[PDB]
Amino acid sequence: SLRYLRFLTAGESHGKGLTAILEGIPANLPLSEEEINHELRRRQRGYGIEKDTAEILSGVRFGKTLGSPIALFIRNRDWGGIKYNQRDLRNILERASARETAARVAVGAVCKKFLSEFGIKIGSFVVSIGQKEVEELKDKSYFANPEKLLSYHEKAEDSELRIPFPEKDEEFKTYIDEVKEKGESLGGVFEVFALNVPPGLGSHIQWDRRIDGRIAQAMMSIQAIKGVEIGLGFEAARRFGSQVHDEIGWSEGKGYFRHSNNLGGTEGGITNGMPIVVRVAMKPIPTIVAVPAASVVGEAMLAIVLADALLEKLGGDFMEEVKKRFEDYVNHVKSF
Amino acid sequence: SLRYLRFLTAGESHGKGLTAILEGIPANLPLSEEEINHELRRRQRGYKDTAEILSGVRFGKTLGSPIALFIRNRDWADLSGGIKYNQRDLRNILERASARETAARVAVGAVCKKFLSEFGIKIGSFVVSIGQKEVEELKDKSYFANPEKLLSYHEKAEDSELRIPFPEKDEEFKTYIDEVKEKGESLGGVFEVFALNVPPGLGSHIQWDRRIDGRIAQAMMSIQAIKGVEIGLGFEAARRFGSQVHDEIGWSEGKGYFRHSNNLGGTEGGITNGMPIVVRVAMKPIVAVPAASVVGEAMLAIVLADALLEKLGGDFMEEVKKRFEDYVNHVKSF
Amino acid sequence: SLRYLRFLTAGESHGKGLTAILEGIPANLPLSEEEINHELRRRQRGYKDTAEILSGVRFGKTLGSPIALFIRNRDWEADLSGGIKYNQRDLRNILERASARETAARVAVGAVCKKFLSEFGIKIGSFVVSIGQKEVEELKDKSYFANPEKLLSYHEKAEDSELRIPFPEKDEEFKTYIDEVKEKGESLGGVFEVFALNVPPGLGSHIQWDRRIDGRIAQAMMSIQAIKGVEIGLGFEAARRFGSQVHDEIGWSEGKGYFRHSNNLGGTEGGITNGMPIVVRVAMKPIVPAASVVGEAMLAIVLADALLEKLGGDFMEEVKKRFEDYVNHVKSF
Amino acid sequence: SLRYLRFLTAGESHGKGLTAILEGIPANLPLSEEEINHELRRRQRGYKDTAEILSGVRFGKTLGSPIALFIRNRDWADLSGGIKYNQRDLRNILERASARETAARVAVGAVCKKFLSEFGIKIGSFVVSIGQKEVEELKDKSYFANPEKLLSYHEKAEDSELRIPFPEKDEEFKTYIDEVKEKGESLGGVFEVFALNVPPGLGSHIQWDRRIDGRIAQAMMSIQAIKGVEIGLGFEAARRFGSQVHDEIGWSEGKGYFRHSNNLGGTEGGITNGMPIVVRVAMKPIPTVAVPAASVVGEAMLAIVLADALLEKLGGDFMEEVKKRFEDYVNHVKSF
Repeated sequence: SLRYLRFLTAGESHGKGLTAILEGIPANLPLSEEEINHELRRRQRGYGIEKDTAEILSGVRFGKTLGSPIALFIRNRDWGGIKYNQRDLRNILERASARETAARVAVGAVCKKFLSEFGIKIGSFVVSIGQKEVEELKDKSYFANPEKLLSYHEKAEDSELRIPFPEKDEEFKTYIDEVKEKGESLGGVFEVFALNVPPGLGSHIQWDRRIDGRIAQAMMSIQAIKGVEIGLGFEAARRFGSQVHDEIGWSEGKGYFRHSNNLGGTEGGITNGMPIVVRVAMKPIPTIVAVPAASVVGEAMLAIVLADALLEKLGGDFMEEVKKRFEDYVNHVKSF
Repeated sequence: SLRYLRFLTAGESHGKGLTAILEGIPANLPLSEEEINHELRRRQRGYKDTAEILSGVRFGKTLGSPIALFIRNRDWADLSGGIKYNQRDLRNILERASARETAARVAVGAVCKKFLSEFGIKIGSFVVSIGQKEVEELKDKSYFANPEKLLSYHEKAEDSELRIPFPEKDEEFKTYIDEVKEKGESLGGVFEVFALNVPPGLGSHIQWDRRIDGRIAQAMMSIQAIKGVEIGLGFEAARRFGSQVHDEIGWSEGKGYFRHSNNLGGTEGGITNGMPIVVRVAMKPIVAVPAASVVGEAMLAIVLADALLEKLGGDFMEEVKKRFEDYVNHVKSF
Repeated sequence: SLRYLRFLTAGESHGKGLTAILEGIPANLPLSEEEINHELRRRQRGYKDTAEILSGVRFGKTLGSPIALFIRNRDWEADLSGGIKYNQRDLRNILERASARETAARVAVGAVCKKFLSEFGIKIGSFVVSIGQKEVEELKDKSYFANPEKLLSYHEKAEDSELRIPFPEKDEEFKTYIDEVKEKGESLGGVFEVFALNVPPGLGSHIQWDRRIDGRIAQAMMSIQAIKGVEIGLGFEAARRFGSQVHDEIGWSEGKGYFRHSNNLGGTEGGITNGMPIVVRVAMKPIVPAASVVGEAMLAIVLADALLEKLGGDFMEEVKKRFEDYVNHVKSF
Repeated sequence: SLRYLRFLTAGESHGKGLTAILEGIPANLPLSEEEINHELRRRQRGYKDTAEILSGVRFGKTLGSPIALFIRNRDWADLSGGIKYNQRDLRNILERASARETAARVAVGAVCKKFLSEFGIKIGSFVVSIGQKEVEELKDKSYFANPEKLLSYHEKAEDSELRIPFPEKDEEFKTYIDEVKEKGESLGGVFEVFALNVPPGLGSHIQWDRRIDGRIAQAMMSIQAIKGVEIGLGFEAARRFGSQVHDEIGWSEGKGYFRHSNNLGGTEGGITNGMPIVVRVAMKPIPTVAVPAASVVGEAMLAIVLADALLEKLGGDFMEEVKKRFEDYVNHVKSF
């Protein structure tokens, strides 16, 4: 459950389409269908007219948000059972199917646009598919390196499997087919990150306000996701406090920061100022690798949580107002 | 957050005490302070604490009104929180962020456990690793589908000083801990929490925030020092073939639907499937993992009590239990 | 807000159309676009509108998933406070969403809740009680608040009235008066009453301020554009009379259980419904028949929410069975 | 209900006492038990209650954490509730339903009032009628647009044993009441609660549940015995012509944009307009004169709603932060 933003999605996999209504994004935010469609396209190319497109039904005029609810519709074009008493599990799968994640990505696309206005960037990349892992990423020191993270995301965009090293593509494509010929499905793991998130988002005062918990629900709620780690995660539970602890640093023109990021950008339920890093595990599908698409949905979920948490801290009804409060707050952080 | 129950905790680590208010538990539920104190003691034992019921209970039974609890303090997030709340006197945040707050959580959880027991639902847990030392016997997770095994591990854990399923290894672990403590070092750990006899159908796939897996993930990860959470096999499942993770569906007269394995941890597509709910939680170093496991039980009880009430609704046990029976028969007879 | 149901509406007055998403209605509830349009039309006559079901319904029945509706604004070919609030220099951006046109989406959502409610024998209706200084005299005495037959009858006649007044015969007196005031540079507001029949006792709760059914109905009604006043039962009049005068004496009978001899309380006691007709009086300031139709929708939403809150359930059969078990429990208490 | 603040109250009429937890009040707000007790006393005189702060306050200031309050119970409807919760002993319902619960609401309301005072927002009320007897001088509601008059009526009311704006009429009302008492009768009443210096922009028109009027209506109508609520003129406005109801808009250099009258009650289109917020509340006869006490609870409820709406608009975790945003916003208002 979000604290500031509100949204609902609807639609069955084989129905007229998917509908979503997002409320809470401030007024005067430049927003276009192309920005939304771009994200929908990344998710589509993650499974391996046909292109998903969203039509804005309200909330936007002359390229800017009005401040009113934003409604989107995604045509399908190709146009549980016990709990709801549905003998035909089709009615259950229709709505359950990962088809619904497309609406999540559309809502997330709006949140990403909102976040970018504050210089906040979200990205991701696959680190393992089946038993084959991206060995270059076993050392997690890059969790504290914005340039590297961004670098890996950029390369993932040039990968048919969204892996940080496209050259490895052919190699991975081999292992995959080598497995799909044995009538076997594959799972995977990806990492999602957010850069330039100021310290102070989320809160330690109540269990449900902790940023980590919120991130956890958003990620684990994605279909097929069975595991989630913030930063080092389970590996951190096997190490010594000293080999996990992120050393605190400070500078005159920068304020406080950390020398490493094993915590994944959060400390005691609140963001660190360091990159937010989340590791997500997707179990093998059914029985067309889906981990790449999953990672794109992961970015959408993280953008929703962060946009929500940022608005919770800043408040505001129009961009000029929110941006001013962000600037004052960041100034307060730097000089603390 | 929750979908049916509502609660809030308050109090600083070194203040007068911890306060908690829980709303939504049906009326006529036998409840006593000992049942609460029992859980509070298990928490401290994992590293004197009692709770006084201030309202919501009369003649040993809930009135259906809000239940207020107070845990008197006998001895009467840092930095980021300091920046966040403009608190120069850092102790102002550390005070509320302290794991002492988890005591109020366990207090609330205790009431939820009692509620759940009325339906035969049992919650338990045990530590599987501390630092680099793991309980090798528990390496194979086949026991995720075995209610008897899970329960026995919990029971034995209650006799372990570190809540490990094999008390005879306490010295082997204690030596390791004392050893790491010899140096200037702290340790984290990993525990598994489970719920038995939970009916399929809890939670929902209709909306991302209603899926039971996300709700379990938030509750668990909201616990102090927790940095990782898995439902069932977890990250391990992500590395296997589809056929090695799949929990084949089985059915028999009377027993109804069930699964031959539980790599999924008791949930499928955002809803409980009838199998034991199993959650793996990773705690980073700050020893404290045993107390964390107890807190994990409380969080799981709260999420499940909430999910059960969301499905059944009702204002008094008699009413809620009748609905449970009809639903269960509906499940089997499906 | 709501305790079980969840919904959101969107759309600008002159945009492409109105959108709404409703979540929480049980599966297997018969639902058609015609049942929705029926209400949408009643709303317009209060001053075409057609709703397309985009999801949640298959083979005429609800799937249990979210129900999305779209009301296409076919001719697609206040202000200051919102302008300041949202930094909207062009106040049209505030007007487009604030417009009473938005109420159509609320009526569409309400229509679904009405159908859900009807599956339980619960009926929702309304009628106009006054417009300007002209009030319906025959209804001065509020004794009919405890008479389901009368309330239902007044609603029926209203359905034949151009201004939804409970006495079609008075249509001309009202229309004439309206034209007179309209002949001048003036506009009128009005009062209407909304009721719900066959609602069981126990809906809502007294344990927490935000769960009391009276506060929930009040927000729903007052949220309607131009509504400045709301009362449950006698309302402000009850505040003027003596205790013994407003008090609804409790009655009981073998084959009917507990009930009340009068309904000055409007079907609510201490935060809970008491079994009597739920009656709400609503005041709309100048610039009412259409508003009364919106009032029905809002009361349907709140009651459907309160019903599901008490019963739970994911499919009609399940809910209806818990209903019967609950009602029997009430009678034999 | 609320969108920013969160709180819960608990306790039975004759139990050990009343408990409450309020979350969301910013850090560094001066707060003492006497500020709370003062409000608790006003309530008692409306028919020594004292609250004990158990957390959320250190050195006279809020820490930013949840605020817990306990109100001792020294002495340490029913049917519908008895049926709903299957309680054969109707004393189990009366104990919680009892207007005794309002004491907890007033304690919560006190903290909110203090918060609101930091911004110059003032909340008050006064009784306008008891039984068939109403304060004639208040028949004309033109004083809704007069901050000074309203405040005056409230101060005068504080000198009345029936919180009526005209203390001289006390004996007059006392007798009338006494006469009604003789023939074994109970009386209801009508009071008006106002809020001064509230800026335009609180609440929203974008979604039904965000509109300020609706939020005020639930808060008020949720008070025991309340059967009616009006914002401004109310039902009387429904009986008037548009021109004799609408508040014409005026503009000036200072405090730009204002209204010439306040028939609307300080809200329009679901948003506060800067004018005084005025609510008229009707309380039925209890059971088969508590209207003065009811007015004090009405104040607490309006304060909670407004503090929540103000926080919703401003956001913020500490007072210095919230105050600058308020200043900036008001600056935006005056120059719009």
